[PDB]
Amino acid sequence: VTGDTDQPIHIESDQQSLDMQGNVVTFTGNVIVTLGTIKINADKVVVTRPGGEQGKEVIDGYGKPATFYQMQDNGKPVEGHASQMHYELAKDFVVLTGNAYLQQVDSNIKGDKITYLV
Amino acid sequence: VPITYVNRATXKCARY
Repeated sequence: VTGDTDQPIHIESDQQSLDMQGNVVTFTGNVIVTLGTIKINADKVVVTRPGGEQGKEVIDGYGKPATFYQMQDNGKPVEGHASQMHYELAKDFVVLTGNAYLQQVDSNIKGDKITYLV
Repeated sequence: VPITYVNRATXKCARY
């Protein structure tokens, strides 16, 4: 028998454009990120790796504009918007930039640049 | 393993 081997994160694209002069990939369409009890969506995603030894993946995405969505067991889902949104995988963390809105279960926040949790 | 993804064009999926 043969088939799949591993799916640690699920990812889909409508249109990919690969850099045949170098290495970078442009993503376009409705790119999804699945990670635990959060998701992200964009048109634009870019993939970069600024350090080989420590396997240092990083991505970002925007234009949709990029949003968070979270589904919560206690019946309190949460979301937010930004002009820019980055996922520094090699730093365990996420940042919003430009007109960053987040709603928490308690209140909302709206500003320049806002930190987010996994 | 490398990055892998499905496509709304190809239907079949691929590695990067």
